[PDB]
Amino acid sequence: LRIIWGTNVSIQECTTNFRNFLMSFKYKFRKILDERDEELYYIKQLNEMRELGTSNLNLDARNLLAYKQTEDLYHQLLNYPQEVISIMDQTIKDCMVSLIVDNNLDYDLDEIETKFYKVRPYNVGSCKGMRELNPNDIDKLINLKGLVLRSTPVIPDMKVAFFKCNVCDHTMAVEIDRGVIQEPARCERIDCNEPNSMSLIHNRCSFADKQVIKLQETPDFVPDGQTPHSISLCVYDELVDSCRAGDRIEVTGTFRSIPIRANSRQRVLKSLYKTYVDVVHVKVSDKRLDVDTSTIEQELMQNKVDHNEVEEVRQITDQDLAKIREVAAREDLYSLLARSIAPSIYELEDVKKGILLQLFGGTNKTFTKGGRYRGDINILLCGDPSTSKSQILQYVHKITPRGVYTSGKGSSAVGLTAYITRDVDTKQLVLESGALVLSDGGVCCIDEFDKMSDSTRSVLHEVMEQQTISIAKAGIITTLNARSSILASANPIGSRYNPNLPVTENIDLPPPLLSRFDLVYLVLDKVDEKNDRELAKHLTNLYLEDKPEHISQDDVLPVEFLTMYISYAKEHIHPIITEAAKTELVRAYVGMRKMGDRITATTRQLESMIRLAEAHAKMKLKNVVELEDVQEAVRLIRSAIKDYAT
Amino acid sequence: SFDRPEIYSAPVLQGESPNDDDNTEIIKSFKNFILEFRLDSQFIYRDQLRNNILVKNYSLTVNMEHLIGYNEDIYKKLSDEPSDIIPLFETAITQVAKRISILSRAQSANSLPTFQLILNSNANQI
Amino acid sequence: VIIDLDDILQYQNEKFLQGTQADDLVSAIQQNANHFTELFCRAIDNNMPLPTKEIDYKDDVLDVILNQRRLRNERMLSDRTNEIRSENLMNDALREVVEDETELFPPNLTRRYFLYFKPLSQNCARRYRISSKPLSVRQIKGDFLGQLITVRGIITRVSDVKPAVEVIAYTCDQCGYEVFQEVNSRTFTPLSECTSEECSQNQTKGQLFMSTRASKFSAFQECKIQELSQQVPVGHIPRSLNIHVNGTLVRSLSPGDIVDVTGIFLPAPYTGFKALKAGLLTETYLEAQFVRQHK
Amino acid sequence: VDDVTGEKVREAFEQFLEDFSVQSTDTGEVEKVYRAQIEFMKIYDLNTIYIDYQHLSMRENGALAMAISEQYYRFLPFLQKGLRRVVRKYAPERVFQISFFNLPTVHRIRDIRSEKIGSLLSISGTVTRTSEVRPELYKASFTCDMCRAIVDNVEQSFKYTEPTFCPNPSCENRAFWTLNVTRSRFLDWQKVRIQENANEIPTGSMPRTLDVILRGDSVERAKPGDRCKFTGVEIVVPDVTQLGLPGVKPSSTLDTRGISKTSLGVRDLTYKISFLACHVISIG
Repeated sequence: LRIIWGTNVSIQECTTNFRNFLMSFKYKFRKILDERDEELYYIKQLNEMRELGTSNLNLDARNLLAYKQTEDLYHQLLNYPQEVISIMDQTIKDCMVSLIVDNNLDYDLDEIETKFYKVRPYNVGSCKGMRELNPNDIDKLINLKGLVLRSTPVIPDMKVAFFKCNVCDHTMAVEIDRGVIQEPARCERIDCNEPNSMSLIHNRCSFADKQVIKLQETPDFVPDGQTPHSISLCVYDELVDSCRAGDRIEVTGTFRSIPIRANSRQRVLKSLYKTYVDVVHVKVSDKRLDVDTSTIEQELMQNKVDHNEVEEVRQITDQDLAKIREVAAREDLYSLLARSIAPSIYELEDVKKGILLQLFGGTNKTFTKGGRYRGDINILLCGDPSTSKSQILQYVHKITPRGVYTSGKGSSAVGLTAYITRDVDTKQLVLESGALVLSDGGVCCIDEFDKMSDSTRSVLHEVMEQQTISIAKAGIITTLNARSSILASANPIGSRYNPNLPVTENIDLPPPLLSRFDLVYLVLDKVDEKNDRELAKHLTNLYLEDKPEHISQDDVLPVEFLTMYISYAKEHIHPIITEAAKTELVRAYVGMRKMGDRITATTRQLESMIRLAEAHAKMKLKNVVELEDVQEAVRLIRSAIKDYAT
Repeated sequence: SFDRPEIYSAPVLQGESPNDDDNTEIIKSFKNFILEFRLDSQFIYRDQLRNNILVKNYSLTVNMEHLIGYNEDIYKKLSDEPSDIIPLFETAITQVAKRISILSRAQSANSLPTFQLILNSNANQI
Repeated sequence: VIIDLDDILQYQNEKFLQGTQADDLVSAIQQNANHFTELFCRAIDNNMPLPTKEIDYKDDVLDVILNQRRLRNERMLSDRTNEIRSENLMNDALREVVEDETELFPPNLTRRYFLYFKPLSQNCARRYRISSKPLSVRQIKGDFLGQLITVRGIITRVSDVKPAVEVIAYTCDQCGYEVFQEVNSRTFTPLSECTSEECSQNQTKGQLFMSTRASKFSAFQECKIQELSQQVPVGHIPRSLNIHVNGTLVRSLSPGDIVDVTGIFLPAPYTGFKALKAGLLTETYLEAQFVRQHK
Repeated sequence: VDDVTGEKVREAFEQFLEDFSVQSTDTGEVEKVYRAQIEFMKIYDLNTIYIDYQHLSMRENGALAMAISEQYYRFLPFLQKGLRRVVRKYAPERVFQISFFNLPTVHRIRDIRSEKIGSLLSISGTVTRTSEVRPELYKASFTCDMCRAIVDNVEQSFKYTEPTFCPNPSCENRAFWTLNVTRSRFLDWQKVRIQENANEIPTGSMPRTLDVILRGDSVERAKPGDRCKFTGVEIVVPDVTQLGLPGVKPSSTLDTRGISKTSLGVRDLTYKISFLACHVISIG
């Protein structure tokens, strides 16, 4: 039997056995999933590849596990990427040919048979992270996680060369395929002699696209005592401009290792090789955390249509959409959704409710010239410590798609933008994005808001007000936007809050800046006895029977309905706040202005009430607001106002 | 303060072999000429060689009309550029001479120089 | 493979009491200790219980490469004795004929393992009466270069693990050979047209380019030992001394510990500024062999 | 064939600008109007022409429009030669620049890829850190001292030195220069360096530079702190400092399977996209 020299594969068994895979697939992945649509996938997805004209079929790996046979081809694939991927390409093309001979008059048969089809696999295991990898395991497939720092520009690559002479003149050309390009010394015209000069015109030849993206990961189950780490990867043609600066990406690719020169002068290729990744498939969306917006995305909605790519937005299916319109008919949604956010922390349903309303933030209205009104709302919450302020911030840090978590006294005025530095691998001056440009669209978090400087906290007078940032130093003189929803916290002098003391006095802020924040909570403690029984019964309810059961009685909690509920509530709704409520709204604002002769009330309360109000109208799927429900949009400030009497 | 590295090889894969009748794989015809010849009814060159090893003569004699007799193209190849094809025949002889030397010496009784061919014809007295 | 230095000594007392006299070997290891890895390892390779289990399908890639090298080596060695034996004209002579007209993969490359010594206790040296007296970094005079010593101190600045090359494997594309090259130094250089016995002695030399699934790699990691700060004189400062680590022993040196590294002590060529050299200053390090932690 | 292609487009171009160019009636904008541009150039002697793209988009039903727009860098000397023969027909030392304008679709810096090499494209951005004005040779008079040294020659393309063949008289290949610093024809060029627009960048990353070269007419027309529109031709500049990127980067080891025996002048190559422009309009 035939074999390849580096491996143990054969072209016949892989080809015919994989052809035998693509004709029968009946949810054996559910037979592992234990069952808790009977037509197979790849006829349907091959038709979706067929009529729409898009290339780039993609399959999983667990699907290759579940079917028996071809339990073998998986272990062939995970070891030997390049050859096996080439084989699956060839049999996909012949499967398209074997489909088209059913009706015989299909799509001008030559070119759609001529066009390159390719395979992108993913989900190929995750056992041990980047650190453990021995040099035994050079060429395999690897999954990673973590974010993305910067993005190099575009650099071409020769795929075709092009030659001329001065005699007299003939114009042969040559390809690459292996590592080097040979050029002839003689001849053309005459061929034979004379051995004329052979020039290279480097404005006529073909090229390619090669982009380098630098990455930093978070490999869970750490090899203690590990510190974070940085890898550099080298994406190719189609996947150029498929990664911004800030996303959370899960990557597949082939680990490689190529030596580097010494000092650009000799041929002394230094030993002790350098490693990188050589990506294949990029996985941006996810099913557990939140989904990105649409008013931000619209430039790359305007792009990416000429050239077929990946989805970037969670695909809303059709069957559960009926369940969305069913759960929307529930009356108790306003306490059910706010009850189902953080099922391990149990108080402060006005605060849970405001954190729910930060996820539904405002209506994005753009004017003709100027304007540019976002849906930003901004929340402080303070009070006594030992009140689980941190649990909320870690949970919101998990849910948010593009969240960045700084702290107090670990900041600087440099430390939030323009880290203009010296990159080592290319040895030039490359500019980095700081801590708010990565926060662009989403939720930031700041702890210990008391203990900033004067220079820091003078950043936020621009971000909170103008919704811009204006860098002006020696690199770049150009303003750049950072829309963000800032959440923060502070601990008083006490640390216990004492009564008969001014509320503005007990937190060391200038009360205009305290007056600039939208929704200010003041969570204090009660000396009474009746709640604490239910408190300890919740804790020992959690510790018992060593299994996550935490809240099942007497409550229904959606696990991941709410993320697609929020995203579907974020695209397909535009709420408008027309005439009939302006009487009550202006009436209550002038009623708020009545107090005069501690904290006061400015126009930020009015801007606050319209944006929080229409944020409540974004919930429960209503394109207009009503005169009713504005009252509790006032009461969200009035609950803190009853918490301001003491 | 280490020592020097080394370079070696191993034949694994074949191979761009038309074969184009170039500097090697002409020598295949002479390893096929000394060993694999027999005129009727007795092979003549092999016995002369295994005779000449014991007396230590280190030579060989060739008839040239015999070379145009057996093959044909290497004859005019030899008469084109003789100053570059004769040392190929010398190496062609000494690769066989090592084998006959070790099989004869070790059954049952370093170093050995390069041989010489001494040919002679009677075609045309110019 | 852990070849200790206790079984050798017990073997010498046993053979000393049986009769006859046994040649002194333990001190011969302790004096030189660099030749004996290669000598010892080509003593292993004559005898090995080969076929004891058939290959798994899902095993590895290094196994299947060494399996194809071994099998091709056998068939190449049997082909020539299938040719010359049919050209006649006890059989040890024909074996000596075939074994010297055939180029083979040398046994330095089909190995799969490593080999590590282990020093002797004070317990075994006390029972029968040096190779491991726990020294300090001030104590290492420049007259121990080559022996097998033992230090102790606190590890600081242990670096990452990255592959370093040992032999590099090219392909020739026309002749079909596989031209290897060994690298001993820090920096190497790639090579050109060919060095075989077929693309040489021809007019048209081929051109060669490398490949990475046929070379031989090894993990590599270096760190530093600082002085323990209890074994210092009255007015001094802790020194330091480098360590290279190769092979299986990697990922056992955590920073901020108290360790007992035992290894052999070689030179590695360098001097600093060019105007300070007098020839042939050498700048030592410490190879690692076996790591024993306190705590 | 290919010379029949480029010569075919050349005669179609001569046929284009010789004919009618104004469709309008007496209420105009009267005929022709190209010959008024040649003769109006003849009265003032300034040696350039500004021709539009839309009129060439009218006539051929887009066939010749899809023949200059792709391989523009291949079609300089044929176009400039045919226009020179039109000038020697209708007019009495000449350096001609053929600067197109008024293109349909404007791209940004992010839409730059490397499949769009050679072509024309409208780039809009922001000028920052212009440079000064310095000459450039492009007209050699360089031959060997034994004996003749009067050969006008190459280095229109950037090499720079030297002349290779037909040497000297009589010192043959590869005897060449000494050059000549008094027998040439120069022009002047500067190198402004555009920076991407503030109202375009994808949220959220940083602005991105690009280089751009201006020759001939469009010197000094740029302005530090103003927007611009440029002209497309988009050349490739040889770059050095991208080593250890990682690769794998190609190399150019020359062939030796020709010459029969009885050194290693191999090279590296790594290239970055620059831009070359000739018309600068300051609308913004």
